[PDB]
Amino acid sequence: QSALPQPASVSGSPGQSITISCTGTSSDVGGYDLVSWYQHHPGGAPKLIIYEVTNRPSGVSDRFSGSKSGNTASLTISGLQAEDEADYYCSSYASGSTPRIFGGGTRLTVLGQPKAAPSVTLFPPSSEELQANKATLVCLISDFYPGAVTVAWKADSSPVKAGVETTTPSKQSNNKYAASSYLSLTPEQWKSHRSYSCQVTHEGSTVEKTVAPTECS
Amino acid sequence: QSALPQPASVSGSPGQSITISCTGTSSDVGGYDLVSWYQHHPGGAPKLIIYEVTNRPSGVSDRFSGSKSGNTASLTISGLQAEDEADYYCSSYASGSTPRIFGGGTRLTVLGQPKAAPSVTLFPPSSEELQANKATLVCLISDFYPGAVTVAWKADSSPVKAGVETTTPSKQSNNKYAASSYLSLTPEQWKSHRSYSCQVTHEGSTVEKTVAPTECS
Repeated sequence: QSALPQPASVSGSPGQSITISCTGTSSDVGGYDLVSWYQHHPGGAPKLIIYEVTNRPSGVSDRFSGSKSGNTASLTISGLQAEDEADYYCSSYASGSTPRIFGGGTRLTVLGQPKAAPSVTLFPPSSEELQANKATLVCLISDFYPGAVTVAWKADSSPVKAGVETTTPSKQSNNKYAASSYLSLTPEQWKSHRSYSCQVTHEGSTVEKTVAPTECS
Repeated sequence: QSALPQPASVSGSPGQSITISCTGTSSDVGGYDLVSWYQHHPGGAPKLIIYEVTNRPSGVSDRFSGSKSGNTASLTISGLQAEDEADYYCSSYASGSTPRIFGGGTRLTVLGQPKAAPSVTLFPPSSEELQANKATLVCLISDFYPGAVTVAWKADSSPVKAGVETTTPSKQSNNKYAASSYLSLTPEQWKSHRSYSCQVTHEGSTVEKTVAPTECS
């Protein structure tokens, strides 16, 4: 059931041609010609737009097309239109105990303004919280576009996932996106390291902020 | 192509069973033995749980069950658990250009979950932030249920409404909610006053936390 990786976000400006990849193995995408693509709007019926790797149902724009190469499959959309914004999913027959596996889905955005890198602000544990036998880190992520980032926390140099909660991006006044994440942990774990960091990747570019336990008065 | 009506949503209490119908026709559900069901959390990869009407991938709990009655298909979930909350979709092979069609999905909610009190963690402005002439107090609200709550700020005991931004609650890893409220203010503002507070009211009960101009960090 392990999701075939798909980029969370893909963007382009009107008239541009875009590509969405679906990565699999030789036990599915790569070993069979049974890949399907679906167009979907949150809280709506998925719509099959490509079956058996390259076949398109009558009624589906010819601007959409499916391809496969090696263990990766792709859905290419040329002449991007505002209406084309949706979530696209891929799926493939699989030889395992699960007949068909799906991709994590890709949210397609049609650029309505230039790409904007995220602003990150990291807040360390407040003494009051520590002096309550509790520790928590907060990482604020605002003003980015398209609305999708990947967040990873680091205990000095090692990534930490347990104890991490990250919200999905929501559109803000200015049309850009905001999101937040926090790392829960013990005061001991906090003082235990040289630092903790919040890494936010956006469109292949990473922004990292750091904090460190500092003994005061 | 043709759709498959499913109830928009359904609910039940722990230990109860539920049924989700997939009203089709002799051209789809009743025309073949190829009905599938999927579990899905918004933003993630759909998981196949029933296929060929009654078959089930091993690894999927036997509490989930698929059946057919003429042109309508059903998903029956025995002894509901909190963990079963998700969106469920059906699909079926179909005559016509489109090989498979899907229902609009049903959102399953599990009632009776235990009420939980939110833990409020109040953060003083970020050093990097204050250093950039900006100041933001962060009131992190986590681990509460149901996901409804109201916030209120105070400056040296007086209500403050300007510069307040409060996000809408979202579920976390556990089946509990998390939300935040932000208070914007200038650094001079942060120093001038002495005690800013964040009052969170969850289900009648009201918890509050406070902060003030630190000294070292």
